[PDB]
Amino acid sequence: KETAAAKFERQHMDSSTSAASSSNYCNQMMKSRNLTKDRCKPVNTFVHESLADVQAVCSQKNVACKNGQTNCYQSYSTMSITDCRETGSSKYPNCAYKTTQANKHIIVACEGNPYVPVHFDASV
Ligand SMILES: [Cl-]
Ligand SMILES: [Cl-]
Ligand SMILES: [Ir+4]
Ligand SMILES: [Ir+4]
Ligand SMILES: [Ir+4]
Ligand SMILES: [Ir+4]
Ligand SMILES: [Ir+4]
Ligand SMILES: [O]
Repeated sequence: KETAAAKFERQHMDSSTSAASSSNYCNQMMKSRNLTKDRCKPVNTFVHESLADVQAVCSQKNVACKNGQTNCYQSYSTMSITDCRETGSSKYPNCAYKTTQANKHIIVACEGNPYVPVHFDASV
């Protein structure tokens, strides 16, 4: 089975490029990272920072997760990200996305030993 931590890297980590280079990006990346398999996943975010920078967030600002748990962490600095958001006309299996680059703080849920990101909660 895929670990939660590896799933986070697959769904949210793209260190290779520093900033989007779009409008292709979300369409190819959602596809290539297996996020258009079961459904068109409506929203997803990719983080354009080193794995180490993102992992470090687990020891930064402790905040409440959206689901009411306490194991979420907000990055002290903003990070280069890309929000992928399905279009109104997107129909499975041909999943269509709008690519939006931004620099924002990320919020991630962390667990396990080692204590690493396992879910992307939000950006702010
Ligand atoms: Cl496996
Ligand atoms: Cl800010
Ligand atoms: Ir396995
Ligand atoms: Ir890619
Ligand atoms: Ir800020
Ligand atoms: Ir996710
Ligand atoms: Ir979880
Ligand atoms: O910030």
